[PDB]
Amino acid sequence: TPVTLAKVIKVLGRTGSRGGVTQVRVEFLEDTSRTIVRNVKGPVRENDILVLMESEREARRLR
Amino acid sequence: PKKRASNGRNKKGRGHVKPVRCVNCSKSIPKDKAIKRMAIRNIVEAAAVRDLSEASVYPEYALPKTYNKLHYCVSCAIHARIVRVRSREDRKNRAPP
Amino acid sequence: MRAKWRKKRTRRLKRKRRKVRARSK
Amino acid sequence: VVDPFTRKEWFDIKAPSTFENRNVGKTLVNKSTGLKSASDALKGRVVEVCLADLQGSEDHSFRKIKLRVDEVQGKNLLTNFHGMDFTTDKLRSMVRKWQTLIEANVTVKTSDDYVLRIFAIAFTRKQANQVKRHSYAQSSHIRAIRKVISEILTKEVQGSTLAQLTSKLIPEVINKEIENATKDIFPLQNIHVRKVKLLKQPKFDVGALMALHG
Amino acid sequence: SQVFGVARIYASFNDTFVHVTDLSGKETIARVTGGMKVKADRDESSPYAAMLAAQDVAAKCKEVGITAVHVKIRATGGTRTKTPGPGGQAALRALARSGLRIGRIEDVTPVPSDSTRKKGGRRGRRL
RNA sequence: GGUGAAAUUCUUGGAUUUAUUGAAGACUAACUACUGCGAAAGCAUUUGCCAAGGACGUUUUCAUUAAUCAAGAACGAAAGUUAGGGGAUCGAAGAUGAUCAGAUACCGUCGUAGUCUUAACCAUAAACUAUGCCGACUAGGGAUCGGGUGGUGUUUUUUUAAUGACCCACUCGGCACCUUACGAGAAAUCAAAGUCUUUGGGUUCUGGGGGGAGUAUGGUCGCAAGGCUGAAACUUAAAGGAAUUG
RNA sequence: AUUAUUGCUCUUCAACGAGGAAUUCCUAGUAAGCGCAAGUCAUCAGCUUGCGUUGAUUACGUCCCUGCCCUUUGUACACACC
Ligand SMILES: [Mg+2]
Ligand SMILES: [Mg+2]
Ligand SMILES: [Mg+2]
Ligand SMILES: [Mg+2]
Ligand SMILES: [Mg+2]
Ligand SMILES: [Mg+2]
Ligand SMILES: [Mg+2]
Ligand SMILES: [Mg+2]
Ligand SMILES: [Mg+2]
Ligand SMILES: [Mg+2]
Ligand SMILES: [Mg+2]
Ligand SMILES: [Mg+2]
Ligand SMILES: [Mg+2]
Ligand SMILES: [Mg+2]
Ligand SMILES: [Mg+2]
Ligand SMILES: [Mg+2]
Ligand SMILES: [Mg+2]
Ligand SMILES: [Mg+2]
Ligand SMILES: [Mg+2]
Ligand SMILES: [Zn+2]
Repeated sequence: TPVTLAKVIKVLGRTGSRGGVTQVRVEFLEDTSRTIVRNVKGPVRENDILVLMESEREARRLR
Repeated sequence: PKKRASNGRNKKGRGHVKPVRCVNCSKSIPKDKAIKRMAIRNIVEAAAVRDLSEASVYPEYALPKTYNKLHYCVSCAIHARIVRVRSREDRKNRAPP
Repeated sequence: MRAKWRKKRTRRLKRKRRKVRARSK
Repeated sequence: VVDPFTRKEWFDIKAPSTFENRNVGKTLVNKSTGLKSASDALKGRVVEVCLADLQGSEDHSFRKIKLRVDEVQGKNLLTNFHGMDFTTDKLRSMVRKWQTLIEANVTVKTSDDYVLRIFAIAFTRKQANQVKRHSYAQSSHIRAIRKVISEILTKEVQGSTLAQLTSKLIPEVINKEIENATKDIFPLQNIHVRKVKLLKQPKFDVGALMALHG
Repeated sequence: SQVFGVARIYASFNDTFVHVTDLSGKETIARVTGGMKVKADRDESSPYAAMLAAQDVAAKCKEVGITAVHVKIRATGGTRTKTPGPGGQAALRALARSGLRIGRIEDVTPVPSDSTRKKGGRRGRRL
C-alpha cells in the first residue's frame, strides 16, 4: 500500500448540500512543491495532516 | 398597459418573420422573439478528459467540441433557461451576462 | 364566457333561427 | 450453440495509390461456400477513413474520404475513390455569426468518365484595421464569387479522371486559385472544397483499375 | 498498430445504444444496449446502465479481437432534440476505461436543411 | 418505443440498430442581426429569362400638372368551399392507452379532412406601432443600411499604379436604439402623443355612460360558411383607464 | 373506603431477549441518569413548577429536507384565495 502524507495548506470552505464537508488544499511532506485540493470529512483547521490513501485524484463541488 | 417598447421582441420595419419550433415543448414561435442560445461543449466532459487521452492513440489528438443553436418558447425559457425575471428597469438591460 | 366562444354561441343560434324561419317561407 | 465468430472468414483492406499508406484495416465476411460464397456477396462496400489517418499529418485532421472496394485477390482487396466529405465539428466551427456565408457547386464529368458534384464554401473576413463589427458582402459580391468559383471548379475537373483530380484536391490547389481571383472582390477567409460526391461511374474496366496498384 | 473498427454510440433519452462494427459497417459485432442491463423501464437511459452495457460491449469486442475503435456519437436528431443523451458520456468513458483504444471521433447526429414539421403541433407539448 | 410514471403499440416477420442504394412529397436549417425590400398581406438554396421600384446623382425635360378623398376598384395570413392533381410530414374529426371522484380534455397511440399545387371562389385576423395622410416648425447623442462628395488615410505589390476591401469627415434618404425635455398627458409614457382656453396649415375617417347587441329587421354579396350595411323596446349607477398602497 | 383512597406483610411470578414503517428533544455544568421541596391535599403523584446531586459523546457547519421571514414579479383580490 502506497501511503501518502499531506499537510493542510488552507481552508477553502464548506461543500456538500448538508454542508458537513470542507474543501482544503494540501501539500505533501514527502516531495513538496505540489498542491492538491481534497474533500475532508471531520472538523479541520490549518496545519492538520490528511492521509491520502490514493495520491493523485481530486474533486471540486458536491451535491 | 404596454409593458415593453420592444413589444414581445425585436421586430420593426418587417411585420412578418417566420416561426421556429421550441427545442423543448415544440411550440411554434417567431424567430425574432426566439430567445436563442449557442451550445458549445466538449464531446468529452470534466472527468472523461484524462481517461480519454490515456487509452487513446495519437499525440493528444484534437478534442473537437459539438456546436448547435437552441431556440426556446419563453414558457420554457422561463421554466429553465435564461429568464429569472427582472425589476422594472432591470428589464431594460440588454447586457448578456 | 370567452368572447370568441360567445361569438360561436350566437353564430350557431343565428343558423338555427335562419333554419326555423325557412319552414314558413 | 452457434457463435458465428467460429465461422466467419477474415480479411484486410488495401487503399488506393496516392495518399500515404495502402494498409487500412480488417473485415469479417463468411466462409466462401458454393451457392452464395464470400466473394461476389459483399466486397465492394465502402470505408470512411480520415485522410489525416491516411496521410498521417494533422493539418489534414478534417476531410473524410470514402473508399469503395472493387476487386479482390488472395486475402487482399483493393479500393478506389467513392467520394470526400468534411468533419461536422469543422463546419459547425467555420460558421460564425457577424459574417456572410457563401456556397457554390457544379455537376461535371471527367476523361475516364466519372460524373461528380463538388461543393465549395467561403466566409467573408474582417480586414485588419476594420472598425465596424460585422463586415458583410454586397450580394452583388456574392453572385460574382459564386460565378468565379463555378468558373474555376468546372476547369479543374474533367482533367484526367478523378485520378489527377485526387492529386489536385489533396494539396489544396483549388483553394488558393479561388482566393486569387476572389481577392479582387471581397476579403473572404477559409475557402475549402468541403464536400464532393459521386453519382454515375463508368464500366468496371479491370485494366484501368489496376493502374493504381503495385 | 491495432485492429480498427467503429463504435457509433446512439445515445437518446429513455435508452442508449453502443455497438461496434467493421470499419466498412456492413458487418457488425456485439450490440448490447442500455435497456438490456436493467429493467425499471425508466432507468433504460441512465449513465449507470450505459456503463454496465459498455462493460459487456467491450467484453465481446476483445473476445472477438477488435483491439481499437473509432466512435461516432449520435443523438435522436432529425426534427428531434438534437442534444446528446446522458448515457453517451458515461458510455464513452466506460468503453475507454475498459483498456480499449480511442481515436478520431466526430458527431453523426442528423441535422436537417430543416423541414417536415416537428411533432406536437403549434401550441407545443403542454403540461 | 414512449413518459413524471406507465400502458395501448412493434418484435423468427430478425424488430430497435448497421450498411449500400432507390423512390415520393414537403421544407430551405447553421450564416440570421433591434439588418434589407414591398401598398399591405408578405418576402431567405442556385441559375436563366420577364417586366417593375425607392433612394441618390443631376447647370436635363414639362411647368401647377397637386394634397386628401363618400361612390367605386386592385391586392389581401390562416382556416374554409368547388373541380383535377398530390397526399412524405405534421395532423380539426373519430377510435383508443392512460390520468381523474368524473376527464367528452391536458400526456401517449392510430389516423379521416387538411397541410402542397392548378383553375376558380371566400374578404376575414390582437390584418397591431392597438397611434390617418400631405406640409411647416421645435433638441442632444453614438452606431447601422443605400447613394454621393472630399484624401500627399491604412491594407492588397507587380514596378508604381488602376482597381477592390477598409479608416476618417461631410451630406441626402432609410430601419432603429440612447440621453434629455423646453413642451405634453389622468398617468403609463411621448421628437410626437410637442409648437391647444395665448384654443384656426390642408384634408379623410370614427366615438358620445354601461348592458341589451353586432342582436332583430330590410337590402345586398356568397355555392356554402358567412361578409357589408345595421336598429329598437326594456334594463341599469355604474362599467371603464392609468397609477398607489396592501 | 364496596367498583378495592393510601400504607404494611406473606403468597401468586404474566408480557417484556432493545422494539416495523415512522417520529420527539437537545450544544456545557447543557444532554442524559438521580432524588427532593412546593402547587394540588382530610386521605391520594406514575402530573406540573422549581431545586440540587453525578456528569458525557458530537457540531461550532450548511440550505438537502421542513418551517417561517425578505426582496423581485403578476393580480380582474381590498369582506383581501375561507
Ligand atoms: Mg398586464
Ligand atoms: Mg413580432
Ligand atoms: Mg401582421
Ligand atoms: Mg315545409
Ligand atoms: Mg405548465
Ligand atoms: Mg440555405
Ligand atoms: Mg395526407
Ligand atoms: Mg377525441
Ligand atoms: Mg377514457
Ligand atoms: Mg370529443
Ligand atoms: Mg376588423
Ligand atoms: Mg403587434
Ligand atoms: Mg435627432
Ligand atoms: Mg470616395
Ligand atoms: Mg418627467
Ligand atoms: Mg436502544
Ligand atoms: Mg405532595
Ligand atoms: Mg394534573
Ligand atoms: Mg402592484
Ligand atoms: Zn417551449
